[PDB]
Amino acid sequence: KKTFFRGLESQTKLVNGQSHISLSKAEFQDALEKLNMGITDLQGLRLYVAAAIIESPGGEMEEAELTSWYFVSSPFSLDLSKTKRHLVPGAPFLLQA
Amino acid sequence: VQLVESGVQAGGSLRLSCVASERTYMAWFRQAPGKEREFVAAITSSGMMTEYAPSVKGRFTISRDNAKNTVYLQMNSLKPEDTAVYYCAADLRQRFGERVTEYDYWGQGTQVTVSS
Amino acid sequence: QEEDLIDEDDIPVRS
Amino acid sequence: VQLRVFREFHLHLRLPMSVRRFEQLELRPVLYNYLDKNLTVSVHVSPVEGLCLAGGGGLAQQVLVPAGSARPVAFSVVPTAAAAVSLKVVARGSFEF
Amino acid sequence: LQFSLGSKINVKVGGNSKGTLKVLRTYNVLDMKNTTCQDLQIEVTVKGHVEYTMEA
Amino acid sequence: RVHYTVCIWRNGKVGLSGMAIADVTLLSGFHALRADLEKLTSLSDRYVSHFETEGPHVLLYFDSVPTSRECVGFEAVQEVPVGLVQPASATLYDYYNPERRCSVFYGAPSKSRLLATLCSAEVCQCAEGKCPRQRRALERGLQDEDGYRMKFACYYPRVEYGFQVKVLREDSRAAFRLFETKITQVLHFTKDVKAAANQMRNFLVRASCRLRLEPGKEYLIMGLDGATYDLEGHPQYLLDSNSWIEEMPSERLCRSTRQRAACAQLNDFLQEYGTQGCQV
Amino acid sequence: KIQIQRSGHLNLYLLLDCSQSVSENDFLIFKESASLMVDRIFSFEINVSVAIITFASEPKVLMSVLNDNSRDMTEVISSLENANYKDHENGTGTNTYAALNSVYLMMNNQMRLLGMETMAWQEIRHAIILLTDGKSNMGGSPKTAVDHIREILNINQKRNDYLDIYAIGVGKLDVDWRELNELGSKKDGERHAFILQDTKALHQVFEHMLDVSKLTDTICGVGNMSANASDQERTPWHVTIKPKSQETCRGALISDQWV
Ligand SMILES: *[C@@H]1O[C@H](CO)[C@@H](O)[C@H](O)[C@H]1NC(C)=O
Ligand SMILES: *[C@@H]1O[C@H](CO)[C@@H](O)[C@H](O)[C@H]1NC(C)=O
Ligand SMILES: *[C@@H]1O[C@H](CO)[C@@H](O)[C@H](O)[C@H]1NC(C)=O
Ligand SMILES: *[C@@H]1O[C@H](CO)[C@@H](O)[C@H](O)[C@H]1NC(C)=O
Ligand SMILES: *[C@@H]1O[C@H](CO)[C@@H](O)[C@H](O)[C@H]1NC(C)=O
Ligand SMILES: *[C@@H]1O[C@H](CO)[C@@H](O)[C@H](O)[C@H]1NC(C)=O
Ligand SMILES: [Mg+2]
Repeated sequence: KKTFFRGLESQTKLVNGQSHISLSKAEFQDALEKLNMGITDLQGLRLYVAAAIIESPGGEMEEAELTSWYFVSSPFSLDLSKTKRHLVPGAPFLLQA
Repeated sequence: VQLVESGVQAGGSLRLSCVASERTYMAWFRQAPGKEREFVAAITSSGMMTEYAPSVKGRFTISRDNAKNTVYLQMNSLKPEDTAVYYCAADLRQRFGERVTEYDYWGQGTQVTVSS
Repeated sequence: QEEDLIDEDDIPVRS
Repeated sequence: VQLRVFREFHLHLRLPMSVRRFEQLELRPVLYNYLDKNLTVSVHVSPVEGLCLAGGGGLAQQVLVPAGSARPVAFSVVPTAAAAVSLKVVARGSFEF
Repeated sequence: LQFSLGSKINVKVGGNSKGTLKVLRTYNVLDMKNTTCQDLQIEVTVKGHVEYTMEA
Repeated sequence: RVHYTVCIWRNGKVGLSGMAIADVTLLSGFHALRADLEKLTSLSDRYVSHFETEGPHVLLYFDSVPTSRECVGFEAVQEVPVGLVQPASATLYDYYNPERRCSVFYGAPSKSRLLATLCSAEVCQCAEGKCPRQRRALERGLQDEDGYRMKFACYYPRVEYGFQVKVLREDSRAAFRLFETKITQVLHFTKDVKAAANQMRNFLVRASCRLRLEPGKEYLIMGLDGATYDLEGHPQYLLDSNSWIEEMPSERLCRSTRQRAACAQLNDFLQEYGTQGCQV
Repeated sequence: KIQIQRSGHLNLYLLLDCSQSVSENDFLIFKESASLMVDRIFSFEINVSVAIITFASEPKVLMSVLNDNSRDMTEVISSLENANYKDHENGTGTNTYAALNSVYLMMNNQMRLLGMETMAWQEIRHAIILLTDGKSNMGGSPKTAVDHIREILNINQKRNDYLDIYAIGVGKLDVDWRELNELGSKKDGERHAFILQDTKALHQVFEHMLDVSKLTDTICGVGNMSANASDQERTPWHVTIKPKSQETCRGALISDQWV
C-alpha cells in the first residue's frame, strides 16, 4: 500500500543530466509527526520515491521507481548457511559466514 | 504597494504621472460623476506594448521609465467631454487587458477639468 | 524579419 | 556487446499508438541538434492523400536551432484515411551546412 | 482455440468430467465517450498581433 | 510582441486534488521573456511556484488549483515569421497522477481553435486551400477561342461534376458561407443519381475566402465532387482551388466586339458538354 | 498476391482500355503484355479460368469464364488476338465503371449457375487486372463498383486472399498515378498500382505478382524467371556431389530421390 507525503515535493532543473536531491532530518521529522506514524515504527517500512521528469522542449515524460529502499537498524547482513551443523568432538570446529 | 499620482482649456495637451513602489503594469481608469468608472488605456510591465480605449484611438500614448518606476501618459488634443477623475491601479498577476474591474489597490486619483 | 532559400536535391529518408 | 549507433543530427517522432478517426491530432516533430553552429532549417510534411495537413500541402516552416538544443514545431493533422496511411516529414538544411 | 463462426453455434459435449465453458465475442459499438475534459479543465487565450509569411 | 494568458480551474471533490503542472506550448518561433516569469515567481503572493522556458515550450507548476476562474498571464516575443496558420496545444497533468491529463487547443488571435472541415457525417473531409477563382474571361484579355475548356474539364486538371446554377441567397454557417441556390441545367455528373432540374443544392466556401457571389444571378460552376451531403439528402459541394466559376453574359453582353465569337463559343461548349460529355 | 495453388480454382479477368487517348500501338503493347501474362499462369498447370474484356465507352466481353473455353489456353489466346483497336470506334471515351459492372454481372450469373452454398463458388479466388492509363472521365467513379464487387464475394479480413485488383500502366502513356491508386488499392504492404515502360518490366513485376509457394505438385522445369531471386531458385534441380576424392562434382535432380 502507498501512503504519500504532502509538502515534500521538490522540483529541480537538470544540469548535464545530473541532479542531487536531499531531505533534512528536520523536515523528515515534521512529515512523520504530521502523519503521526512515529520514527520508532520504521522497522520494515520502505521509503517510496517517484520521478516525473519532463523533457523540454519535447514535452513527453516518463516515471521511475525506488521501491527497493528499506529502513534498517544495521548496515550489514549476515549469512550463516555455509557453516555446518552437527559439530564433531575432538576436531577443530569451523565457522563460516 | 501604493500608488501616487500627481499633476484647463479644451484642445490642449496635458501630462499626468503615476508613480508606484513596485515595477508593475498599472493602467488608467476614469470616472465621470453620476456614472460608473471606465478605462482609457493599459500597458504591460515591459512597456513595449499598449492598448487604448476605442474612443481615444491614436490620440493618447503610455510610456514607462525603467529607473524612476513611473508611467508617462500624454493628453495632447484634449476633448471637452474628457473631464473626470483619472485613476492608476494594477494587480500582481500580469493579467493584461483585464477590462472589467478586478484590479486591486486602486489609486486615489486626480480630478482634471476641461474648459471650452 | 528573416527569410532564406533552402537547398534540397535529395535527402536519404529513414523508414 | 553494445553496438551504439548514433547520428549527430536527427529528428525524432513518437506517433501515438491509437488515434481515433475524425478526431483532432497533435503532431510534434522535434529537432535535435548536437552541432557547434546555429542552424536555420525548414520543416514541412509531404502532401499525402488521406490526410488533411494543417497547411493542406507542402508549406514550409522556418525555425533556427541554436547549438546543443532542441526546437519543436507543432502540427495539427486530422486523419481521414480508412485503415493506415504513410507519413514522411522532411527537415531540409541550409547552404551553410 | 480461434474460430470464425458468425451465427448460432452448436455444442456436443461428451465426457465423464465436468467443467466450465465460456465464449468471448469482440466487436465495435457506437461510441459515446465525451471529447471534453471532465476533472481538470484548461483554457488559454492569446491576444495581440502575430506576423506571418506570405499566405492567404 | 504577443501576450499570453493561461487559465486553470479544478472541478474538485473527486479526490485528485493537489498541485498541477502546465504544458503550454507557444507557436513556432516564439520564446517567453525570462524576466517576466521571474517577476511573477518572486512575489510573496506567488501563483507560479516554479517555471522554466526553452524557446516555444514553457512549463508552469501550480501549487494550488483554484476552483473558479483565477489565473495568470505573461508575454512572449517572436523572432522568426510563422510559415503557416494552425492551432497550438496545451496540456495539464495531475502532479500525483500524470495519466489523468487534459489536452486543450488554442489558435491565433484572429483564427479559430479548430481547422475548417465540413464532414458532419459518416464520411469526413476538410477544406484548406484558396477558394475564389473569380474568373471573368470575357471582360479581360486572357480569353481565347482555342477551346481549352474541354481540356480543363476532361484532361487536366480534370473536373467531376457539371452544373449551371442560379443563386437564391447568401448564407453563413460556422466559418463557411453557404450559397442556397437553385439548379438551372445539369451539365455532367459522376455520382449523383438524383441529378435533375429545379433541385436543391448547397455550395459552401470559407468565410476567410474573399469570393463574391451575388444572389439572384446565374453562375456556371465546375469542380471536384464533395462527400458531405445536405441535411435533407442532397449532396453538398465545396468551393476551393481547381474549382471553375463563371458568370455567363447576356445578349447585350454577347453581341459586343470584345467578346464577339467567344461568348458564342462558350455557349457552344456548354451545349456540347451537356449533350456529349467527356471523350477519350 | 495471387495464390498459385492446386486447391481451388483461379479466375483472371483482364480489362483492356480501348479509349482513343490510348493509341493503337499502345493497345498492341497491351495485347503483347496480355499474351505473356496469360502464358505465365497457364505454365503452372492449375485450375485457372481467364476472361478478357475491352472497354472504351462500353464493355465488350470477348471471353467469359462461364464458357468452358476460358480454361483452354488456345481459345483464350485466339480471342486475345481477335481484339481490334477499331471495335470501339463509335465510343472512344473512357468508361471504367462499365467494365467493372460487366465483371459484376458476370459474377452474379456464375454464382447463379453454380450455387450460393456450393463449394464450386467458395473455393474460387478471383483476380482482376487493369492495363490502363486510368484517366477515366465518365460512367461514374469506379470505386463504387470496386465496393460493389466486394459484398457479392463478402470481402473482409477473413477473405482477403479471395480478391486481388491491380491497375498498371504499360507503354508510352501519359499515366495518371493518382487514378491507379484508388483502383489498385493496397492490401497489407503489397502494391497494386505500378507504372512501367515495357513488357519486360511487367514480366518481372508479374513474377513478383505470384505466390507459387502454396502448391507442391512440383512439376519439373519451374525455375525462377527473376534476376532478383537466388541462383538455386533459378535452377532448383542443381545439386552438389562430393566423393571421397575431395573433389566437387555437380548433379541434377530428376525425381524426389534420384540424382
Ligand atoms: C547562436 O546564437 C547565440 C545567441 O546568443 C550566439 O551567442 C551564438 O554565437 C550563436 N552561435 C553560432 C555558432 O552562430
Ligand atoms: C473427443 O474426440 C475423440 C476423437 O478420437 C473421441 O474418441 C472422444 O470420444 C471425444 N472425447 C470424449 C471425452 O468424449
Ligand atoms: C464536456 O465537458 C463539459 C464540462 O464537464 C460539459 O459542459 C460539456 O457538456 C461536455 N461535453 C459533452 C459532449 O458531454
Ligand atoms: C482442376 O480441377 C479438376 C476438376 O474439375 C481436376 O480434375 C484437376 O486435377 C484440377 N487441377 C488441375 C487442372 O491442375
Ligand atoms: C530487382 O533488383 C533490381 C536491382 O536492385 C531492382 O531495380 C528491381 O526493382 C528488382 N525487381 C524487379 C522486379 O526487377
Ligand atoms: C520466384 O521468385 C519470386 C520473386 O517474386 C517469388 O515470388 C516466387 O515464390 C519464386 N518461385 C520459385 C519457384 O522460386
Ligand atoms: Mg481514355
